Amino acid sequence: AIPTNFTISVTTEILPVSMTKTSVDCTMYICGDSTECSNLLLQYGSFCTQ
Amino acid sequence: RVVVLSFELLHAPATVCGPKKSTNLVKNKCVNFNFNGLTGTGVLTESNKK
Repeated sequence: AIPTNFTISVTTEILPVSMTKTSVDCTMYICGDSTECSNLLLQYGSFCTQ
Repeated sequence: RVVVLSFELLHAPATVCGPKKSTNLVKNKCVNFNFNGLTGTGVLTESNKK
């Protein structure tokens, strides 16, 4: 079976390229605005540096 | 002679209060507030809530 005609088909495909960049502040997330809590968070500072 | 005082805190309107002297309200500044015993810090402002 040999074709005797043709069609020019345009297909659309979508690909995600990136996602929303995000940043997090340990101090104001965990220890919202209290100094007493933020002092206790210093010993865990390494974790946030991760 | 035994007296058992029972109360709850920082959940409903309060009529019994400690012997702390109040202070004139200061808005729009990082102040440490104390409203009916609920301490903390932040910035006060006005709004409309029912």
